[PDB]
Amino acid sequence: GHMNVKLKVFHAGSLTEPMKAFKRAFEEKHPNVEVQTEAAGSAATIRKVTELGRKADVIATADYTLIQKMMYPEFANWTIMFAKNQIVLAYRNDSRYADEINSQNWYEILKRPDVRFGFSNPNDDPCGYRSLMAIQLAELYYNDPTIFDELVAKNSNLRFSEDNGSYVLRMPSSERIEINKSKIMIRSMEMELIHLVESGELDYFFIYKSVAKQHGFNFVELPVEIDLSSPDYAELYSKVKVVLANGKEVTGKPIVYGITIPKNAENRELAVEFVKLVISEEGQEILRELGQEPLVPPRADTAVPSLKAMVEVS
Ligand code: MOO
Ligand SMILES: [Mg+2]
Repeated sequence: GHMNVKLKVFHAGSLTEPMKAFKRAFEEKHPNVEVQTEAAGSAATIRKVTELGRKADVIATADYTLIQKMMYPEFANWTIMFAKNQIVLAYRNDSRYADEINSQNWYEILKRPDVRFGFSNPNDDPCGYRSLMAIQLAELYYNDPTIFDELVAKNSNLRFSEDNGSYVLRMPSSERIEINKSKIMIRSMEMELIHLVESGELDYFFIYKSVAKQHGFNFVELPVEIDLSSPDYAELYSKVKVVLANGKEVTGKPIVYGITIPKNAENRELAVEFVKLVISEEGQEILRELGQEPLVPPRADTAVPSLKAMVEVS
């Protein structure tokens, strides 16, 4: 009824567990509000607003740059950066060769004929493009130009090209992506890969460390030089770029999650309160307790007057 406001929050799949907690905390403080959350790969999440005509009060992505590239200036005009993450290679203890995989031999294990691994669709999800970026960055770190070629290029129509030191991968439209089902499985968002690994269909999957911890997966920590986790290695991460099917270019960058309130949000006032919760000490703790490092202090890419005291604007 008129005493039941619905705050619509569309978010990155990897924010599914934190969002359950933000929803419960928010509703405890606003008993007449139902936070309606929906998970999807970040680019698909943004398209709900930018292409499907749906209205969301809050958009949260796993890569803040997608808000900038896909929503400015028609649907948003600021982004707050509030959390970080790290790419790892996760598995079950009964996954093929789980007893022998480690940080030094991970790519050789994935190269074994009977081993199947997964990553999400780069056109829809940052985890997916980040997975390909990490594998290509591995060629530089391990000084082995064939790692991406053997793992991905020979099992799909996805290929990195070199252009004066940097490498670029141009994505086919999603409908034209070709995958060798004998080695790889892909899904629209990384969270969808979880059940494939749990059922035994996949042995390993590239995923965020926070999600691996939340879902009880073991994992190999990849070198900081390739795992996109540290601001201090931004110069190395920038050596790889992926051009999504929608034409937007994403460059390897330290993983930083973004949140915004779309310009056409129906319940802006409540959305401001929700964003405040996410970047408050309470929200930082919710993230930390769920195995995801919050960005402290939160930052904004431009002035955000309604939240000036909560953010650092450079
Ligand atoms: O936007 Mo994801 O958390 O890389 O589904
Ligand atoms: Mg190569």
